[PDB]
Amino acid sequence: ACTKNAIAQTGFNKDKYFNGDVWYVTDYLDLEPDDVPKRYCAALAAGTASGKLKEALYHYDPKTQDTFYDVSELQVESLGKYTANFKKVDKNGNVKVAVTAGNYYTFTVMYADDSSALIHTCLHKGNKDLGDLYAVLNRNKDAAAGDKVKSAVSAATLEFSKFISTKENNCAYDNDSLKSLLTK
Ligand code: HEM
Ligand SMILES: O=N[O-]
Ligand SMILES: O=N[O-]
Repeated sequence: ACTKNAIAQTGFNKDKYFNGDVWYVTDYLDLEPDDVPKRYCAALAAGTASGKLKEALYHYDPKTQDTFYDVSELQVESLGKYTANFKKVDKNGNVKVAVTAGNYYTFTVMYADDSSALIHTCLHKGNKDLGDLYAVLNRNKDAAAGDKVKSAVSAATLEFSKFISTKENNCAYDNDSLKSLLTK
């Protein structure tokens, strides 16, 4: 179960973050890791489409090859804090699992600038028991975390050395699909 009420960035710039571009997860901190963790790569695009805030997600396990995409409409709870109902889709946006009430994540942008961000998410999926996940994002997929986002990790009272890097996974990403999914 999740335990954190993450605080959104003061002065969060929604239009800059939700600009239609891709964010790559470069490091993450799962507060309830499995006995045996599945080391996934992940990326998202976040944008507005025809007036609706949207996110498209990509997950890829470079060992098992499990790969899935999702599209969500976000609903605003406060500045920088959203509730997202997801539908699983193929890369083209065709629906594989429809939206349903128990399947949603919260998302909070704790820090962002033009190139980097720190987010919190709490995933709810059916009768699964899932915990908090923090992620460091970058606009460039293998960028090492710079000083601004690492300071934000500290200011959240987290220890960056606890985070797991995705940078030495042989991660590959379909960034064109993520962009086009925003409309689906
Ligand atoms: C590298 C960081 C991440 C890792 C290691 C990771 C890992 C996973 C795993 C293992 C699952 C499968 C859960 C299950 O069904 O048992 C999953 C599902 C999911 N994750 Fe992540 N995740 C990451 C980042 C994210 C982010 C940043 C978001 C939100 C923006 C997110 C949203 C979701 C959603 C919505 C599902 C369910 C999708 C579906 O069933 O259609 N994940 N994640
Ligand atoms: O990756 N199985 O939807
Ligand atoms: O673990 N992905 O929310």
